[PDB]
Amino acid sequence: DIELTQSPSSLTVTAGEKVTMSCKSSQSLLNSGNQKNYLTWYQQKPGQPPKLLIYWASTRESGVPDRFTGSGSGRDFTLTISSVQAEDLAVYYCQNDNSHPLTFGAGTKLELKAGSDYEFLKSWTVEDLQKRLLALDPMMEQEIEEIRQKYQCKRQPILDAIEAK
Amino acid sequence: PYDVPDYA
Amino acid sequence: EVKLVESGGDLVKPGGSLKLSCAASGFTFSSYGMSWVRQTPDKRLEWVATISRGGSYTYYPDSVKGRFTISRDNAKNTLYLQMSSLKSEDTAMYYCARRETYDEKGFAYWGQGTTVTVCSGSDYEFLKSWTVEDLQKRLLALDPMMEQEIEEIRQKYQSKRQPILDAIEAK
Repeated sequence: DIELTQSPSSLTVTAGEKVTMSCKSSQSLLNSGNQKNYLTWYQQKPGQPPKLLIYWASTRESGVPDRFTGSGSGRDFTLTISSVQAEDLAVYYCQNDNSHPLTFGAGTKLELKAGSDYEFLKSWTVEDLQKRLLALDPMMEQEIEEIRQKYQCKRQPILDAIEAK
Repeated sequence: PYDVPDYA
Repeated sequence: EVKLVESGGDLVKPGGSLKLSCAASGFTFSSYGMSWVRQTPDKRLEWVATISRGGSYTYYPDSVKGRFTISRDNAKNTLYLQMSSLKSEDTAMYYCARRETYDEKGFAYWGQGTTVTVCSGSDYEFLKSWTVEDLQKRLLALDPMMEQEIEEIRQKYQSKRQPILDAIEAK
């Protein structure tokens, strides 16, 4: 079974900083037939599915700016953001897409430095800013519903015992 | 009519 | 436009079963294999099942072999996941995704996700000898706890809105 190790687990970044992410595979991801690396990088914003970012280790997907570079081969892979932007704040996952079972790294999380939001957002228009303000509500709502569901589980045994009387 | 296995 | 819509999530007790659905549109469904991929609460991504475009090949990791069955109705544009012998560990957001039978590039198309919760701490045999009064106290106590956790989520997002609001106010 192929193990993917992503390092570091988390990264606190200021705007414009260069960002380097590591994905190490226990076995080679070099495909027998075409000799490409079947290594795929995803970017995940909260409340959203992972979104495909780079495939075959180094081919950018549609819409992905050249800020991003995937590199490396066989077992040691790197995702590089030359100049991090607010829209880049996310969790980055690498995936073995070469042999079953398909497996994923644990993810490298990018987070803005506390107090730094103004510099990240200084070029954002009010339209852009409202959109980012409205996107927060589904994430909050999804997190609250995990609570409701957690406490429904905690209630059932007590309810089951009470009804057993 | 002619299935294809997965590539992994 | 490629779209995928999961459904069927629910909260269930261990050992129960459940069947998930995925509606597909915007592409020729019978030309693509499909996969199910889940995200557990620690936010790890775990591949769970794959099926070939025609349905005759199925693949599973060892963790769900014998319990999960993936299937498809190609005339209905629907992908399925039957989940049996559910463990607490199976709690996750389950995602439907297209297998890139031609690009062989990974997962480009995902659904929105449907939440499966398999309950932990469900056995109550030790609670039966409690008095009904004490069970009520224990039952009622979960309310201030649950309200307090919800209130912290609100505090957290108040904190996240504030820099965006400050930048909006600056114009």
